Amino acid sequence: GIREKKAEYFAKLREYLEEYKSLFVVGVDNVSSQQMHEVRKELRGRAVVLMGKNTMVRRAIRGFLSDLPDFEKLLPFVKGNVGFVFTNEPLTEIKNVIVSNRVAAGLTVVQVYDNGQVFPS
Amino acid sequence: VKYLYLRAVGGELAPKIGPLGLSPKKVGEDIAKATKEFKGIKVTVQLKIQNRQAAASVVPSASSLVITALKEPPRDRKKDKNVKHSGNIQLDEIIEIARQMRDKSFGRTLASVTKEILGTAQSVGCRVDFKNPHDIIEGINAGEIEIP
Amino acid sequence: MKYIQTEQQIEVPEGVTVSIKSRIVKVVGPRGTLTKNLKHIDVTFTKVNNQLIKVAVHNGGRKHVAALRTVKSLVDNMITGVTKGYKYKMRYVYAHFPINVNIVEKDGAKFIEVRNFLGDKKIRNVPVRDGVTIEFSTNVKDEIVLSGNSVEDVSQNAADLQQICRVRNKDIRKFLDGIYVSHKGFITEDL
Amino acid sequence: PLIEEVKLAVQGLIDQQMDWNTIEKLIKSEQKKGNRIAQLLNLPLNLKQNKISVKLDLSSNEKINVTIDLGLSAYANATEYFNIKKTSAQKQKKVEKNVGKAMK
Amino acid sequence: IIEPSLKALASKYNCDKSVCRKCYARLPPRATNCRKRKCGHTNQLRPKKKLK
Amino acid sequence: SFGGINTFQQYNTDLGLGHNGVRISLNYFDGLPDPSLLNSLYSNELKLIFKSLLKRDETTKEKALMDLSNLISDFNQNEYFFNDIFLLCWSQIYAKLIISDYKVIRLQSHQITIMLVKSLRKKISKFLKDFIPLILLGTCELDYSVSKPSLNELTE
RNA sequence: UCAUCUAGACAGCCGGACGGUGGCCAUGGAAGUCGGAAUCCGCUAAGGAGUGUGUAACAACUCACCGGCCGAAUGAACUAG
Ligand SMILES: [Zn+2]
Repeated sequence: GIREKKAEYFAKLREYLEEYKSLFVVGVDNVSSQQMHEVRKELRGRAVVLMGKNTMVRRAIRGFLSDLPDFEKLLPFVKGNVGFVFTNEPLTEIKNVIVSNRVAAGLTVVQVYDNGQVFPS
Repeated sequence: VKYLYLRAVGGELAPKIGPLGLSPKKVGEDIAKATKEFKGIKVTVQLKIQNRQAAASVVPSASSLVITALKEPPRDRKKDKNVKHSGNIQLDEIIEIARQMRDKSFGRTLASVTKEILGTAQSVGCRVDFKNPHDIIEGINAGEIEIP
Repeated sequence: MKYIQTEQQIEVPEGVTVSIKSRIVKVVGPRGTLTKNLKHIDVTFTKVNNQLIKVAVHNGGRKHVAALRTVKSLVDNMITGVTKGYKYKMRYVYAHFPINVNIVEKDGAKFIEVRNFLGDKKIRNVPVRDGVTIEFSTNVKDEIVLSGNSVEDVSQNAADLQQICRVRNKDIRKFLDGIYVSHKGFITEDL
Repeated sequence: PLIEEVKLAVQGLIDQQMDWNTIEKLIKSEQKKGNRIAQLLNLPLNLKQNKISVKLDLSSNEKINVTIDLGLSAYANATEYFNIKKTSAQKQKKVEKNVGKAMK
Repeated sequence: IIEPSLKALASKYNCDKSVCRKCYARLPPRATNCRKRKCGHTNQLRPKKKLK
Repeated sequence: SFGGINTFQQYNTDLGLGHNGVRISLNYFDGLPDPSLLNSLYSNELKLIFKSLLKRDETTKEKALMDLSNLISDFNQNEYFFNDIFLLCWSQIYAKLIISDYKVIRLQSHQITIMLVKSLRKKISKFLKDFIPLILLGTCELDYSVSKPSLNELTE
C-alpha cells in the first residue's frame, strides 16, 4: 500500500524527466498551499510542478541513473526543500512567472537544469 | 471601496453590518430582495459593494445554490420549517452548465473537475434519477467537452 | 537484556584538555578547571583523536546503559561549563512587601541575606557555594544573577535561594511571593 | 456596545479593589452630575453575584431594566436570555401534551 | 496585582502542577505516574485546582 | 501594583477645589488619587506610605505621616524622591487629611506641608495655588493647639 | 495481536495544513468545532464536509496529514514471571 503509492511516484517522475528537457529546481519557504495552488494554475499549460520527499527522489534518480545520465548532476542541488518544474518553455519566461506570483509577507528558483547543463541563474 | 458578503435567503443582523457603513437597513434589504428576486426561494451569497454613499447588491454564484435551484422546487413558505429534503433528477446538462457558470472560478482544477466538484456539492441533492450523485462521474467521460 | 556494547561520544573543543585516570575526570579550559569522581558508575573511556572521546559499557543492563548517557551528559556539561560558563537569572516576586536582598559577611563567608519577605522580622541567610559569583543586575528591576562554571553549584545555590523563601500556613496559589529562577543559560551565550 | 462600555467602567472600578458602597455612592454622584454611563445604571447593585442591572429604552421614553453578568459578554448574556426563552417553550409543549389526558 | 508575566513565572512553580489522587503528592504537570513508592507509582493523577 | 481606571471621575473633568487640575474631594468617598498616579510614584516605599495613608485606621495613617516627614527631612535623598506626581497625589490625600477628626493627624499634616514648601520653595508654583487655601485653613483654626504652631510655622 | 520502517519510521525543533463550501436540515445566531443526518470531489507532497482552544456568529490559534534537519527502529492494546 505505502509501497504502491511510492512506486507510482517513482514512475511519474521518470516520465516527467523524459517528457521535458527543461528542469527548474524551486525552493519553497513559507509558501502557503493556497499560494502554491495559484502558481500551479497559472503554469498549468506550460509547466509541471512536482513536490516530493527528498529521500524518495534521490533513490529514484539513482535508480534511473543508467538512462539519462546527465540528470545525476541535479542530485547535489536536490538537498534542502525543493520542487521540480518541468517545462517546454526554455528558461526566462517560466522563471519570471514563478518569482513574481504570490509574493507576500515567496517562491525562489534555486537552480536551473536544461539539456544536461546546470545554470545558477 | 468596501465589499461585504452575506448569505441571504431571498425575499427578506443586516442592521449591525449596515450601521458600520451608515446605510439604512430597509434600503439594503430591498436591494437584496431584488437581487435574490432570482435567488430568493433559497439561501444565496450576496455581495454588497459600498460606494460610501450606497451599496450595490449582486448575487455571487454558489454551487449549492445553483444545484438547489436546478432541482425543480415547489416554492416553500418555510413557516413550516420542514426538513424539505431535496430530491432531484439527473440534470446532467444543468450541472455541466453550472460548472460552466462557475467557469473555474476560484481556480477549479479542470473543466471536468469543476463539474465533478459541482457534483460533490450536491451532497444535499439526489442529483440523479437512479444514482448516487457523481457516482458515475468517474465512469463516464461524457460531457467533459460541455463543461469547457 | 544485556546489551553487549553501547557507546556514546563527547566532543572536545580546541581550548580544553581532559585528563582521565581511573574514573577521575579533570577538564581544563579558558575559564578554569573542574574535576569529577565517577568511580560509582563503572564505564570505560577511550580517546580517539584528541577532539573526540568515546565512553562505552559492555554487557550492560537497562539501568547501566541509562547511566552511560547520564555520564556522557555530565562530562559534556563540565566541558561546556568551563568553555562558556553558566548563568542563572532569578526574579523577585512580591505583592506588598518588597524583598530586600543584600550580601553580608559572617566570618568572611559571603552570605546572601533576604529581608522583609512578606514583612516578617526573620532574616533569611543562604550561604554561597565557592566558585559562584552573584551580581544584583542593573536595568531590570529586582533581578539577581548567579554565574559560575559548575552547573551543579550554580543551580544548587539558585535552588537554595528559591527554597528559602517558601510561604507557610497560606494558600500559595494566592500568596505567590518569592524569588524564582526565570532564565538559565551561558555567560557567553550565542558565542 | 454601550453595555460593554458600562461593563468596562464597572469592572475598572472593581479592579481598584474599591468598596462596593463607595462605588454605589460614586454612581449616585455621577448620575447627579449627568454622566450617561452612570445614568444607564440601576443602583441596587448585585455585586455579590457579579451582576449589574442596566436601563435600556424600549423604543429607539419607557425604559426596561435588564440584568447583566459582569463575567460574560453582553452577547453572551443575550444568549442566556434566549436560552431561558427556549427552555420555557419546551415546558409549554409538555403542558400541551398533558392537557388532554389530565382534563379527562 | 503582581504583574502578568511575574504571575505566570510564580504560577509555573506554584500552580501548574499535578496532584496524585492516592497520596496527594505534588507532581510535574506532564507526568504520567506518581514518583512516590507508597502509592505504588499509580497513574491516577488530576490537575492542581486553580482559582477563578 | 495599583490597578484600575477612574472612568467616571475622568468624564466629570472636575478638579474640585484644586486649581492644578487634580480632583479634590473633601468628602471621603471621592477625590481619591488615581491608581495610575500611584503607579507613577518614584519609590515603592513611597507607594507604601500612600497605601498606608489610604488605610482606614487612624494609627496607621499617623504612622505613615511620620514616615513621610522623616523622609522629607532628608531632602538630599528626597529631592529625587519627590515627584510632581507625588505632589499631586499628596495634594489629593492632604485634602482628606485636613478634615481629619484627630487633632494629631491634622497637625502633623499641616506641618508636613510646610516642610515641603520650605525644601521645595520656588519649585512649587503650580502646586502653590492648590496648597495655599488648604494650608491657610489649617493655620487659622479654632483649636489653639493645631492653629498656633501651624501659624508660627507658616510665618517661619 | 495489530500497525509504521534506510523509498527515512517514533521524540524534538521549523514551514504549509488549501479551495468547491457559509456542503444539506435546524436556529435569534451557529461558517469544521450547540445538535440531526450524510461525509464527496478538486489541487495535491499534503490537508478531516474536522482534533481541540475558540467568538453572538465570525475572525484567530492548534491539531492529524505532508514536507527540511536527524539516520534506525518505534507506537498502541493485551498476557504472565
Ligand atoms: Zn502518588
